This record gives sequence, C-alpha cells and structure tokens, in this order.
Amino acid sequence: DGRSGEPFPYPVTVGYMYIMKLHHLVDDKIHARSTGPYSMITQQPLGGKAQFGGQR
Amino acid sequence: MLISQRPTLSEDVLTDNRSQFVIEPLEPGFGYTLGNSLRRTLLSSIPGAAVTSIRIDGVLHEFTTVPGVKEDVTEIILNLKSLVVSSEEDEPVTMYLRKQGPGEVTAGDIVPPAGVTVHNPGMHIATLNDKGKLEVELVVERGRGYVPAVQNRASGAEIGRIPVDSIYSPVLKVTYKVDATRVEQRTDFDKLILDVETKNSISPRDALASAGKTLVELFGLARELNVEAEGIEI
RNA sequence: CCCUCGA
DNA sequence: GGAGAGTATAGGTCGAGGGTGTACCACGTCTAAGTCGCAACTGTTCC
DNA sequence: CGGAACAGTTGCGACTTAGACGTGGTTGTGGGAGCTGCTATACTCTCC
Repeated sequence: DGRSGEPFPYPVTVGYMYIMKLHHLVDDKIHARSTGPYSMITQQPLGGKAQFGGQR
Repeated sequence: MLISQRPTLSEDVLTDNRSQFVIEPLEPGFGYTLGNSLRRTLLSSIPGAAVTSIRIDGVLHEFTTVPGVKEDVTEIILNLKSLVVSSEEDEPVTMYLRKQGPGEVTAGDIVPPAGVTVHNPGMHIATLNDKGKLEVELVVERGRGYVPAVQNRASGAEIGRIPVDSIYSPVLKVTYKVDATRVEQRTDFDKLILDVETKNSISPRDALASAGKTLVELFGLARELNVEAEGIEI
C-alpha cells in the first residue's frame, strides 16, 4: 500500500493490459452557463456547448 | 527546494484521556507520509509499565475457578491487564496483593514497592466471600507496545505462574484521517487528523510530543548521512 | 431536420 | 342493418460533432448604382 | 453663461445613365420519382 506502506494481505492479479484513450474527454464535455444567448424564435436559451447554451 | 506554507498543529481535548490533533495545511500527499508512521509510533514507540505474569495462590494445574472468589481465573486476568501502572526500575519488580474475609478487592489494596505507581486504585479486581482469601503476586516490567502472552512464557517458568498479555503502551487507541484543505487555487492539500486516547498515565499531548521526538531522531539517522543535503524547509 | 456517435 | 376495410392514432430521455443549385433568345423595361446643386442645417464668434 | 451675424456640412432632391432583368412570342417530338421492409389498436365509413 503506497499510503500506509503495509503490504496488502492477499496476492492481487497484476499484469499488462492494452488500454486506449477514447475520444470522450472532459475538456469537450464540461460546460456551464449563468446567462447567455437566447433563441429569437422561442425566446428560450440556446443549446449545445458550442453556442454557450443551457441544459434542457 | 521551495518553502511551503508552515503547517500548524492544533488540539481539541475531548476528555482527560482523549484528544484530537490536526496538522494543516500539508503539501498534497504528506498527510499519508506522516499518518501511519505517527500512528504506529504513538502505539509502539512509547515506553510504559505493565503486568507480565501473575501468581495466584491456590491455582496450579487447572485454571478455572478460585474457591471463595466470584470471578474465575481468566476474568481476574482481564481485570489485571487493565491495571494502570508506572515503574522507574527498568528491571522486573514483583508486587503482592492479599485480602481476606468478605469484601471487594480493588487495585487500591495493592501494596506498591518503591518506584511503582498504581494510577487506578478504585479499579475492581475481585470480590470475596467470608471463606475465601485472595493471595496473588504480580510481576510488572517496562516495555513498548503490546507483547502477547506466549512471548512472556519463561523457559524455566515456575509452576503456577500464569503469563498474560502485556500492554506497555500508555496510549490505548489511535486512528488517523487525511482530509483535503484548500490553499489558494489548490483544494487537494492534505489535513491530518489524529484521534488519540491514552491511559491516565500520560496525556495525549505528551504522547504526541514523545512520538515526535523519537521520530525526529529516527529520520535524523538519515539526515546525518549528509548535513549539506538540501531539502524542504518551512 | 437528417447523418453518426455517448449513457 | 350489420360486417369488413380503410383510416386514424401511438411508438424513451438527455448530450457531442457534421451537413448541397441542368434547361430559349433577343430584346426593351425597369432599376441599381450614382455625381452634382441649393436649401436646410449644423457650428463658431462675438457684444 | 443670451440673441444675432457669419460661415463650414450633411443631406435631401433632382436627373442622367449601363446593365441586370424580366418580358414577348412561343408551332415536327414530348406522361415523375420513388417505393412500400414497421407493429399494434380503435373506429368510422362504405360496400353489401
């Protein structure tokens, strides 16, 4: 155990696995808005992160 | 290399024998570097006095019941292991306990030899009827931490000598937690909480100070390899 | 709206 | 009167990134851009 | 911290224009794509 230094009590399965970085990434996901652009039609906020929209 | 923000130590006293300490803020990750070492140091590194073996007149081969005593053998052992004692002798010292007639036998009835102190005299030990008497010998020593019974077995051990588990450690229980404190933009800083409960021999304060002393020496062994070596100073 | 994809 | 058939309705939520123009000529009708003058209109400059 | 006198600017208002732009006429043939690979249910119409 890296934190306590104590050995873990039982043998754990370890090895090498092939892992991929998928194209879903927080940087493209995290979005937040206080106020912003509104649709001229329905006068509701826009939607999508690209348009700085609000959540439905 | 750099100089961090100086962490502070604080104490909230829960009871006379119990206290909480907080060290904060710590550079992220240092809470766990201090935590388990401080807990195990508090537990195993502080010297204290404890009962090691006992002799009970009237019990030899089978240890079950003592005639004229309500408590059985192993319950007397339990009541004795809870006895709080300090010793200056650094060598094993035998104390004696004898009481007759009806009444209650407490730790206050022990006659301490010079250089030992029973801190919990009112502790109930046994209870006797009119026909029974309790004559029991105790061998008290100094040590660190908690040694089991089998390690107290003498190779030349006397007949009727009962070895017991010894609690030398003046601190009874220690737990630790690492929370997150916020320093400017960093919310992941480390805060160390130590919940420590001791006997009435020591206060939590002096226990923490002792563990800190012996730790400073211990890692001083590494510091002394090179005194020119540069490290975090804050 | 549609295409394609995430839970 | 009464039965089949023909027509009507419904069918999950929230997110991310993308997304378009074959085809008559030979002309008059109008317009889409102007440069250019007086009023009308802004500004200083006083006494 | 007024009321004329006097001298710089937009700015509306005409008109010529040159080209986009819509109009005349319009006379041998010559009739679209796309699809239909959804299920299940209630109920009026409509053929009988």
